[PDB]
Amino acid sequence: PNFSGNWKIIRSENFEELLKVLGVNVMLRKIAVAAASKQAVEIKQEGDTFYIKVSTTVYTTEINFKVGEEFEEQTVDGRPCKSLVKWESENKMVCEQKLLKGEGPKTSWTKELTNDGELILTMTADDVVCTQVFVRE
Ligand SMILES: *C/C=C(C)/C=C/C=C(C)/C=C/C1=C(C)CCCC1(C)C
Repeated sequence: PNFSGNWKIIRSENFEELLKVLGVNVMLRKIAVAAASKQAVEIKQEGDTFYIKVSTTVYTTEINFKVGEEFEEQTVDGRPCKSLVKWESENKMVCEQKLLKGEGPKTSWTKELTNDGELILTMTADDVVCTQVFVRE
């Protein structure tokens, strides 16, 4: 359905704990938590092809993928990874990531459109799950 839209964050939970698992030191975690509270997500969806632009005050990144086809992006802490997205249901998809180089926590993400019109993003590193909730602009 309708992932397409301009989304603004209303809630961000456990993001600091996620970055801590990923090795980010305390001062940068605090500043990253602050940046995340200004997160905006623009999505264009055509069938199972997605164009996604995630931005904060000073940074913007574009994620392009097709469900079921491997692509390359970065982990939350900025390491290059190979990613693969699959549907889990009508309006939820799940992305598994694999580091291109080296070792690290096992990371993934999910994107879900709820019946109440919220977009829920989850980001995971090992046992720690960050949940972010967005509404349409
Ligand atoms: C479908 C939506 C997706 C896959 C959103 C991904 C979002 C990110 C990779 C956000 C990353 C951020 C940081 C790594 C620190 C700066 C603040 C964020 C939350 C924009």
